[PDB]
Amino acid sequence: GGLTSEQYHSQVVGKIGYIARCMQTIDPENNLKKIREDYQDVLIWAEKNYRFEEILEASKSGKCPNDLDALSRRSLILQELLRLVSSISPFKMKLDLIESQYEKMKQHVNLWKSDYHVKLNQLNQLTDYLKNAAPTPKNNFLRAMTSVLQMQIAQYGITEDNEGINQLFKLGLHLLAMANE
Amino acid sequence: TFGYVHGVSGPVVTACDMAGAAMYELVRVGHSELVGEIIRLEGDMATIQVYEETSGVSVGDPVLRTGKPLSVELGPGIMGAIFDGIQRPLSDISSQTQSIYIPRGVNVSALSRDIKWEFIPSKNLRVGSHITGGDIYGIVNENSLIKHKIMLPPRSRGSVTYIAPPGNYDASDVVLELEFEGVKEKLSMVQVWPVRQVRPVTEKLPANHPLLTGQRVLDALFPCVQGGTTAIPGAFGCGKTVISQSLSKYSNSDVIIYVGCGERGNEMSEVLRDFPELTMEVDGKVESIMKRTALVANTSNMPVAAREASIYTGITLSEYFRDMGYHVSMMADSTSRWAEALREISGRLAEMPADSGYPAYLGARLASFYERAGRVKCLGNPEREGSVSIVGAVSPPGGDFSDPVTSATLGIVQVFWGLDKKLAQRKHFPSVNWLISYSKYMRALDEYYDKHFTEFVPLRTKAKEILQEEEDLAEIVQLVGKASLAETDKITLEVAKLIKDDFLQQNGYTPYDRFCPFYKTVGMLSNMISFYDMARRAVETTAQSDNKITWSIIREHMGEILYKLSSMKFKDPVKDGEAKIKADYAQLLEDMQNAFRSLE
Amino acid sequence: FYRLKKIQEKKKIIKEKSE
Amino acid sequence: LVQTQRLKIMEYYEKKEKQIEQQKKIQMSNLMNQARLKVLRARDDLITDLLNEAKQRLSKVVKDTTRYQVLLDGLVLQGLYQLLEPRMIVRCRKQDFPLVKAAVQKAIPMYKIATKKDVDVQIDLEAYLPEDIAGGVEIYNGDRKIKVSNTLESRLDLIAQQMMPEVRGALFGANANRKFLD
Amino acid sequence: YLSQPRLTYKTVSGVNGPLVILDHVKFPRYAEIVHLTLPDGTKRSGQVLEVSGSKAVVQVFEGTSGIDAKKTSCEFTGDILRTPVSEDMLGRVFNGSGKPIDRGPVVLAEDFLDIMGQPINPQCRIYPEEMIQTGISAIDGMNSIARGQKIPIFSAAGLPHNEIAAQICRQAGLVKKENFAIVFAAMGVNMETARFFKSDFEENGSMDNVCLFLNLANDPTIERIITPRLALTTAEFLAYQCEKHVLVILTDMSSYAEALREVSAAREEVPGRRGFPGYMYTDLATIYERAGRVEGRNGSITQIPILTMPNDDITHPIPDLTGYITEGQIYVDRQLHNRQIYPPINVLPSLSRLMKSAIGEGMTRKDHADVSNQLYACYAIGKDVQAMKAVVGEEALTSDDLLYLEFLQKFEKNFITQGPYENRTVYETLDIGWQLLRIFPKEMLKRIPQSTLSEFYPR
Amino acid sequence: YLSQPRLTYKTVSGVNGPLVILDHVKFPRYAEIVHLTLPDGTKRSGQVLEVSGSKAVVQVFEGTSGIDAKKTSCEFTGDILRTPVSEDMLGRVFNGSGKPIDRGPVVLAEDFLDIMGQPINPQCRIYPEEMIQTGISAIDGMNSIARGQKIPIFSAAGLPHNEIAAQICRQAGLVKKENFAIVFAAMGVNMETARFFKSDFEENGSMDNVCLFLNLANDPTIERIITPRLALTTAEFLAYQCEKHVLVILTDMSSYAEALREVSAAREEVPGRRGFPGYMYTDLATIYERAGRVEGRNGSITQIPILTMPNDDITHPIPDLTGYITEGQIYVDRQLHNRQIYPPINVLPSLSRLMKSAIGEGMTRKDHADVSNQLYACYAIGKDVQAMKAVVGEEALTSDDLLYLEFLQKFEKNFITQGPYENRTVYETLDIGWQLLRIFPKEMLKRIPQSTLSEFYPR
Amino acid sequence: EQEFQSKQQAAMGSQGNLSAEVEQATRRQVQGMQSSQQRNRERVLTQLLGMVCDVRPQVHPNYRI
Ligand SMILES: Nc1ncnc2c1ncn2[C@@H]1O[C@H](COP(=O)(O)OP(=O)(O)O)[C@@H](O)[C@H]1O
Repeated sequence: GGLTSEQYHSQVVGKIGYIARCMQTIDPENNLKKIREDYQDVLIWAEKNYRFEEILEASKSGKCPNDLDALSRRSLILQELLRLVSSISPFKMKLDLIESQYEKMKQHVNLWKSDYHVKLNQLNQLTDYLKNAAPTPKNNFLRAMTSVLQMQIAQYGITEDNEGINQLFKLGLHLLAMANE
Repeated sequence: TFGYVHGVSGPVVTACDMAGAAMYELVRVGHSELVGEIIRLEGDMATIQVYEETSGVSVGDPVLRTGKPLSVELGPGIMGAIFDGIQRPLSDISSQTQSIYIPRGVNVSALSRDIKWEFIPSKNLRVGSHITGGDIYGIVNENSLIKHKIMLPPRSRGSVTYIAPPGNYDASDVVLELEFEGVKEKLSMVQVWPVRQVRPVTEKLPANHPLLTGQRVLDALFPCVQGGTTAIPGAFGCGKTVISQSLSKYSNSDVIIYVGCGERGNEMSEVLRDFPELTMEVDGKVESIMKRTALVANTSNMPVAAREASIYTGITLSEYFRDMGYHVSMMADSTSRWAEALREISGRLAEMPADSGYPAYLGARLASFYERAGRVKCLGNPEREGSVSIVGAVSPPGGDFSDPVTSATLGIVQVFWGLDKKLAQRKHFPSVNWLISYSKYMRALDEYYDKHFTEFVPLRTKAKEILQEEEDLAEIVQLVGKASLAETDKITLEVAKLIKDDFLQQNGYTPYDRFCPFYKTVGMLSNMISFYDMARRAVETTAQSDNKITWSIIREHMGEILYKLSSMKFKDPVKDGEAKIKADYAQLLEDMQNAFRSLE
Repeated sequence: FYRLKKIQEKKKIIKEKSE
Repeated sequence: LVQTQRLKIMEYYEKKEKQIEQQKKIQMSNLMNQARLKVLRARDDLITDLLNEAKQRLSKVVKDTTRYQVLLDGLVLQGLYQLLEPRMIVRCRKQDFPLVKAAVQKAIPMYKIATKKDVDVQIDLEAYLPEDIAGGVEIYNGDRKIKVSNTLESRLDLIAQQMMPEVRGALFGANANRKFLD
Repeated sequence: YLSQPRLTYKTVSGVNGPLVILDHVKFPRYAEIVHLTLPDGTKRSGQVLEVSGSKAVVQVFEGTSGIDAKKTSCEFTGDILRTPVSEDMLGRVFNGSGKPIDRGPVVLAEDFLDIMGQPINPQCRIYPEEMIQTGISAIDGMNSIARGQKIPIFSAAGLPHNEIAAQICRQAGLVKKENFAIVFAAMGVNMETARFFKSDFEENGSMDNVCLFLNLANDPTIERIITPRLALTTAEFLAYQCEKHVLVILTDMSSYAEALREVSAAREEVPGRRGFPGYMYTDLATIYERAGRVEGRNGSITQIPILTMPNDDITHPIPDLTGYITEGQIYVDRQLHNRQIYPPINVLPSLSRLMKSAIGEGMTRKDHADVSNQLYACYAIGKDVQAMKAVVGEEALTSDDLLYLEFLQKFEKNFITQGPYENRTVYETLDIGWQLLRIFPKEMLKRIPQSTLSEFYPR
Repeated sequence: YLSQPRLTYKTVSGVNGPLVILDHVKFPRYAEIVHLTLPDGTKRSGQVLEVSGSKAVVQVFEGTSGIDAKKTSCEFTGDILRTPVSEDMLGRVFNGSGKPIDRGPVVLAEDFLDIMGQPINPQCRIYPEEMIQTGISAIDGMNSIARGQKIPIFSAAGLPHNEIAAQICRQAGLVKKENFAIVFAAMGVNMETARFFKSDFEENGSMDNVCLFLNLANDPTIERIITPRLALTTAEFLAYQCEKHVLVILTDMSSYAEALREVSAAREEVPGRRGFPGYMYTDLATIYERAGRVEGRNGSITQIPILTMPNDDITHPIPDLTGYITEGQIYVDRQLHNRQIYPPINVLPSLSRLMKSAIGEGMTRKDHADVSNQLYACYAIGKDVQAMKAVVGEEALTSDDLLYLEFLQKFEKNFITQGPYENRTVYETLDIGWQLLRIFPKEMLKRIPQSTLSEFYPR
Repeated sequence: EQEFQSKQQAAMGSQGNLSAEVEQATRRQVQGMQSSQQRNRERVLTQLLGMVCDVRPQVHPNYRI
């Protein structure tokens, strides 16, 4: 992190705000108590309304968490969790399984190297294609398969090596890559 | 406000009355307002490297002082466009002027303000939400290939006071207003960035993924990585421009910036002619590769002082698309031309030269330009990962790699695809010299090879061993002849000839060898190395016996199999599927095994 | 030779400046 | 079959164990680095608190007009001696203008006597210094291209950065490992 | 138009080499043209190479000899150098400075065009794809030219580069199975070369469509710096305004490069390799890059600079930078010439960068690329076999080496060797290539895919 | 201490590359430190390169981009560059200018030491006779390093000189018949190299004893002029005052020499060879000669510069003038690297001038000197035999020549070759040397006295 | 697998214990530093302010009339 002090602390403030926004989006109901307590030291600056300048001063003074490496790791964990939830949006996941997925993500050494990240990337390929895809036979088939996959992932979660989920991933991705003609 | 031209010695102007003009500030010299940049500042006079031809400029001509550095407009509308050295859209110039030339001092906008872009804001963002530099606050549907992420300018931050609703917005309409310390900043989709300042990133992660070119010798023997720095020294006609264009066409980079810094203009025209026809499949739909390619053209006869700007503009554009999470690849068509432009401007400044006339700061400039390449953890709140793979061709004068530009480049670039003039004359393209070339990313890529192409690393090692042994045996044979060669030495020589003529060299202008997927690059090598292993096993294990198998016996018995190995290259990745190619290579391996068994 | 010629020219210019 | 499968499994397990040991070593190094830097930052914060206390003490001292007049005379004369110009300007705080006027009145004759050089010193009644500044003056030459900043904000910094070795030795004790001071 | 009277200065501060220096110049204009009336009435011309305050460094084209300090009068034209161009320039002979030397009148200008021209907007530049049938087998077969290509003739002193260029002129035509206006600039060519080219263009009925710019060996050295540009400017007018197809031939670019070196040495500009200026690449590019087709205009400019490699060194700065700039090169070889092989074109160091797109199916024939690549490979291997035979002798060559040597002999005797007036079609060249390739068995032709071999080899 | 207020000048008179020439300066002090506040508030620092009356040619470390006359405020500190030094500088990362880049606080000075250093009286400089067991048999065996020596690593682009330096850093230790504190000065090292070294130090647990000075490629190029001196100053403080056995690594003296050349060319000084300043020898000596031990002290400063030889040319001015100063050189070969040997140390051109007094009985062993001499002799003869074989062929080689070739092969396979994480004690290195010498008969080991051959050969 | 899990549990427990230990050591060092600074705050501040207030105006030694 060879950022200038001003840029570094602005980035710290941004990371705190992004963690707050991710927490609000994933669990607007505050049901994910465990995760919110885990992120109390960063969510306090958003639950209690502070101006950008106040949080920046706190970060410079050391009161705020001002370690971009740790903040980036935590923000990535929460970002991947929110990505999983959103890509599963219609089929809401159970709170216990959400906590299990969060714990597994926290344990993982490097999430961008995690198989969880790759699985989420595949699911996002499918969902992003389906967002705009017109109702052609390929698009209807992909929509059905993606709905079934989303339900299965909501039931189980992407941390496991579920063979059903893996095979559905393979077939859906192959159909997506296959030509429209 | 206004300086006055004082003298003109070529690309270098002098200007009086510029007391407070900053170094590397951008000024407009002359009545036509030719763009220029201050490079030295003595007394109250400045000296300006003018990015346009200064012919006709008279002493006393106004020199407007724009209190800004040479900067690029970054925003939707870059992809598919061809700009000049100072980012003027050449297509827009042609449409506006209806002339086949580039008028001197034309001041057309870098990004069109008339197009209505489809802008969708980030869903989470709201009024009163803390946002900072590099944060993606919207996505613009630029085209089918590129979702142009709209990001806060670096060095910008504050609380959001207005985020535009989704809809059609032009590059001039305000899209995001925020406030910091009370001062309010309004932001459209376009951000202006100085080209000479590195765009910040949270971290520069190690390079760990190959930049799969279409060439076998580059993919296998001398891999490059996404985020690495490469050089392609070679005399004229060796094929470094063709390597750059083949990497531009067939590679795993989400964006490609071609910089044409000081090379032919017919090459840029050829790029524009070919790329729109070329296509890649995204989600089963064919989409042109020009939808992700951006050209920054400054041909050899265009103003010399612009070449430097070209390079910088290029890299800045790359950095912009690196910060979105795209794996950009910047092809510096010839950094030797940039070095020559620096040498000319230095000569006009009467500076003391370094080796062979180049300025004393050439190495520093090249190092600072190449240092902008690494894979990065992009700035901003959404965690991303971009890259800028700089592939910079070098043009050593006289084909001598002792050239100061080449020597300075090899001390920076981690991959060295040195091209040989002799191999080019034999039409052994790509002309890469497998002996001197090297890639310092092989140890960083074995982690990926062992899990995706587990069988490839030993094949690469054995192929390099074969080539080195053949080099030694050729040094011996040139003076002594093949009469005294050991039989295993003959097999080494012949399999090395097979590898050279039928694996390394790859005709890039054919339907089958334009792109060589890595499954092909590894299958062909596997078959040739297997043939080497079997021939060596037979010869070594029958040396003691009376039925001495030699190279001649193998060649007579295995003429058909040798021709099949030679023609392995002709397999068509598209006309013949991957499964068909793999099955045919397996069948050739079976034929080799059966023929060797029937021989022994 | 080029470096020495350049140095000689600069020395001449400096001498003129002092005069 | 047992031999090869076992060999592969031991390879996998041992490689993972080496990775775990490397991760433990890296985590240890990062932890110790963070601890060291945290202690150093605490020390720097304590020294900055000392400097802020010194700033507050100077801001108190300036209010004592009898002391501040002598200090201001010293500062103005010091700036004049540093400049040695024929025509100088003095920027001062608006409320400190009478004191700076008296200081310049005292300094001009002493300046002439000490430097044998006639001088014209004018107090800048147009562009005063910011009123938040603790005190002191700023002496510019005739054309204002050369300035000497004899503000307390500047003098404290100048002396403190030079004194830092002594402050470190006093506040946080001396170093035992430093055998030779030469 | 410029109506204000032009100022005449007798204030010549100093003279040094080819650089007059004028003082008290009122608002000097860089690159402005100046007319010097010497003391004896001799009218020379110069170009302002630099301006500084009231000083203007004027580069005299005819040389500074005889220039006086108090009596020379320099009138400033008020404008940069501009050539008067008209379509009547076709069929005329001018000296290196554009003044007629055929006893005709001056050019009644259709336009006044900047001598330096302008770089063509790369977005509007069209990529050459129309193959020219030069009739030379070594060019059509393996270095095919495209209409709108910069393809210089690399040669040496005494080699038949003039003959080859004249042949290309007299038998250059599209492979459509219309005339090529010719613009011929010559820099420092002996009288014999100029007479040869003029008499060759006159012998053929082409002199109507030929415009000559001649700067012989005894003519001013600095003027050679403008002889190409004039010519190219004319070509541009004939191509991008009159829609002609203009073949531009710049003879002895070595002389132009040496004149440029002389001027740079006079200016003490930063030298490159072997004393040439550090910007010789940029200047040679300004010359060469004035070629190719253009969008929306049915004209073209085909450049064939003829340059003498000093000491037959293809790495010399002139040929090296020319190869870096141009789109190929035709390498005239001394070894072939001494053997009396005409044209002595060594295809191995030759190259044509637009051949890849000017050949194939449609244009010419569909085996063109494969035949050319295989001929290159077999020729290179034959040369390698010759090199090895020089050491190991005849008896140590295998049967394949004998095949390659036979191919090399019959290739240099039947493909390269050609009559000075023999116009082989591209199909005849390809048939000769195939008859040579049939020396080897199919398996030894590893460049040609089996699909092409099965169809073309048997016949 | 300096109590007088500093003088701030808005009188910048010129900017030229890295130089900022000021005028009207009151009594300029040569080598004085200046603080340039740019118009936009950016604060840079520079050093007065020369003074002439009221002028002062400042040299800005961060570069002159953005500086303008009439608005840049240069405040003259009134003193030479005195860097702060403290024992807690170990385990810290600073940029080329000494400022923290590890997110720690600024150095709380234990003292302020001139970066130029205080010259040490030669009468009281101890001769280093303690061997450093780097664990690399190519260095320990034949080019041994003595604690307090200056011995660079000559290499080129693409060779593993960084890996060798890291191996020496993590394996350096005294011979067993006090752990090293590493001071690192990176000049022009790309991000990959700096990250490699930092990760190597963290992984090996030595970071608590490592002080890094990083001046990456993107960083200013005039800053690396002070980066080594800073490092060495800290080393001196740790070595001659804190009594620590320091090991100073200077990554690229080639980049430092390029910075020197940049400043020299900006100053328009009379150049040396290849444009480098005529005083490069003295500037390099002021850096190298800061190693060694002193009387009364217990610490030392082992110095291991690293050079990237341009074009692999050991006669280039940088490696040439580094050989003239430093006591030996470790030479990384491109041929050995191409042949996949590691470390690619070519023991023929490399030497250690303090090896003779560091090896022998009591220090390492009786046979060390003789074994090294005989290994070098056999290696040289084997290289000559290889050169002869390449011309005349192996069938003309005698039995002894085949023995020499076998020794060369097994020497590059067993002695030079070595795992990156394998540290061979000096005794293991000597045992390998003897196993290789046993290839020859005792009658061919001419450089080993019989008293040692009878004791070590027969085993 | 079970041996690997036991090793991981031991590593995690040791890491937690030692992180707590180093946090306590850092706190102890900071408290000791605070206690050591509180004793010499007044003396150093008095010396520093006395040095600041003692101006002693002076001319550059090189100045010559
Ligand atoms: N991969 C390739 N396949 C076929 N031909 C090639 C290849 N690479 C280069 N060439 C040939 O080399 C010639 C020179 O190409 P180019 O790279 O444009 O020259 P330069 O070396 O000056 O950049 C071209 O005419 C082309 O035919």
